[PDB]
Amino acid sequence: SGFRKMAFPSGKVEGCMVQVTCGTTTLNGLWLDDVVYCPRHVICTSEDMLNPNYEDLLIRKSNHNFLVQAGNVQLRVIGHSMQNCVLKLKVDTANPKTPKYKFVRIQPGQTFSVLACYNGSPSGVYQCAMRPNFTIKGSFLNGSCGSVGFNIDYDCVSFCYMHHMELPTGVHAGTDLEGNFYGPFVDRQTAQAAGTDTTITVNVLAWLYAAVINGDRWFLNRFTTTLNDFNLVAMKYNYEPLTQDHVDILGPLSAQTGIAVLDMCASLKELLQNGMNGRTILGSALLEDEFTPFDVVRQCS
Amino acid sequence: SGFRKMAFPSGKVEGCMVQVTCGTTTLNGLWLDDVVYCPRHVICNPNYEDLLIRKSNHNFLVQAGNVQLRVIGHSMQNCVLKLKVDTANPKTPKYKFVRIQPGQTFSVLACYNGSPSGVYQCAMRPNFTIKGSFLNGSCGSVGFNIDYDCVSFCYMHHMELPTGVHAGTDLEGNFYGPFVDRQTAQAAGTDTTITVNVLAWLYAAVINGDRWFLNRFTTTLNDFNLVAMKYNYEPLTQDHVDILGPLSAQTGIAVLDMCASLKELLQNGMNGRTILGSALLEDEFTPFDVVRQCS
Ligand SMILES: COc1ccncc1C(=O)N1CCN(c2ccc(Cl)c(Cl)c2)[C@H](C(=O)NCc2cccs2)C1
Ligand SMILES: COc1ccncc1C(=O)N1CCN(c2ccc(Cl)c(Cl)c2)[C@H](C(=O)NCc2cccs2)C1
Repeated sequence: SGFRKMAFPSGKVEGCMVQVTCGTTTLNGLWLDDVVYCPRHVICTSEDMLNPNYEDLLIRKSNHNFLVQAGNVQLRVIGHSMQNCVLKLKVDTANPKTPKYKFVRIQPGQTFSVLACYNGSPSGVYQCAMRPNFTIKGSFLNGSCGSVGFNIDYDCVSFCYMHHMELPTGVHAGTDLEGNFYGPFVDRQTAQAAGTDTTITVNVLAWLYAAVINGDRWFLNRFTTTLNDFNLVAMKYNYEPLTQDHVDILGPLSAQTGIAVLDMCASLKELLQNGMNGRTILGSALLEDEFTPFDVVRQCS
Repeated sequence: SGFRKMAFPSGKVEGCMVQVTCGTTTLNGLWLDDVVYCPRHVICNPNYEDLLIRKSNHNFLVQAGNVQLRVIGHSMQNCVLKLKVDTANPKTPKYKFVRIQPGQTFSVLACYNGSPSGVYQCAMRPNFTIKGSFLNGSCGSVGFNIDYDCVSFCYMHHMELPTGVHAGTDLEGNFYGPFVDRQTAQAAGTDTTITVNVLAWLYAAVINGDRWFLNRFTTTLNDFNLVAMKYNYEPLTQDHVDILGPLSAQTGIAVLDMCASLKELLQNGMNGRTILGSALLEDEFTPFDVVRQCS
């Protein structure tokens, strides 16, 4: 029993975090093979934040403009390049702690564990989802950039996020490991801000099935719905439209509990219209949406 | 900005987890030096002295991944088993064996077949249980804290209670709470909410932009304690007030002034608004954890 926001063990990734300095700016890098990855806004300056021209900035730069330290061991840079908004630093030594890894680009709604570092040392790990508006509600302080979020299937780490910036609203944003931003965000000084978000519908359902497994049923009602009847209501409460692809994905929880997707959809519809009447679900007074169906099966039975 | 249920990096502890088989029972062990620690209910109206006397070193199969470890001795300390092995753990960190107090948090690395599954954050509830997440074969899983380089082990998972909360020992084998590793009626005793952690959580909201609950009122320490009991809260002491000072100085909100914000919420609710993405008060954040995670 029990249901927690659970993150993956961070050990595999701890051995990859190093300190990257360019001039007076420091942030974190990710040491994978003989290459170190970090956000390109490290090569910025005061004078340039408003519209930096990143090709020039890097052309005026030598491998010696980058100080990489892996713990106490200083690393020697032997090349420098930029892929979109990520910098690629070749070092003289490949990391023997390089785990089996992948570079995945996730979809809005998927989740990942985040190992936040400052000065290349880990502080902690926690669980996030990529919002529909491509932000994440993380916990980041000055100099956490280069920190990565990630997932693990057995022995293989799939990297899916790199921390780049904090917005006026206090949520965060970044790139995949190719340098492509999640969302309409750009590493320079503009007025960009977060656009109105929705609730991830399949995730609440994924969370509702988790509640049943753990004894939470007061919200179960005897009714069923159509997908459209359900979809009508969900829009009206700023929920994401639900698809048959989501329904198919939700099946395995359906078979285990014996509750039809649409039949559990009739309960979620009732909750949106009558509230929780004070009651909690899974120790929570809100409808959570940062759990994917996979995460529940992962944590549950 | 932002405030998350944040756990310690698990790497230092991942290097200590092994798979322990005793007859037909498997669970996790914690490999430290040439010694492995695990719950003694692995050897199962019992008699653990008798049972262990009837047990030989080969009755325990310890495997660190594929590296099987050879047991060369076995002893029992309270409710934890100590198996001396032929090999010390080279990934043995600088560590401690501590025992926490009700209210104190710790990170939980849940393991199955000696492999870690995930990491999350816990509080020791007043009734010495923990609201964790454990499935079959997670026993032996550990909780802990970390101060820079030293692992402070403070919990070992043993059992799950009828209510779906959990219970275990310190690393000396003493159970947290009135729980015992045998088939009895033990169950969770009425639980109370940890006020200083709620208050510490309120300072976190200000730091992170949630401020609507700040009011012009104040209370006495006693006045507040009176009301808090009436809502099944723990009494607050001057030590808790002292404990909260550094967050008070940081935010510029008096402890006793923040008690007036919390006093309002207990009797009037959040009237629907959220605090730190939560429609309830959160009491599993300590003053330290906030400082550790915040500016
Ligand atoms: C208190 O600092 C933080 C809090 C939470 N998460 C991260 C940080 C953090 O490390 N930060 C330091 C680097 N900086 C930066 C600088 C240049 C670029 Cl080009 C970019 Cl993209 C990011 C973060 C930023 O957004 N700065 C303001 C912006 C600049 C450009 C777009 S917005 C702030
Ligand atoms: C689904 O299984 C779990 C779910 C969540 N957390 C843990 C487990 C888990 O691994 N479990 C397997 C071992 N077992 C056990 C057996 C003997 C002893 Cl003597 C003790 Cl102490 C514990 C756990 C138990 O409580 N079993 C019932 C009890 C026996 C004695 C007191 S209560 C259940």
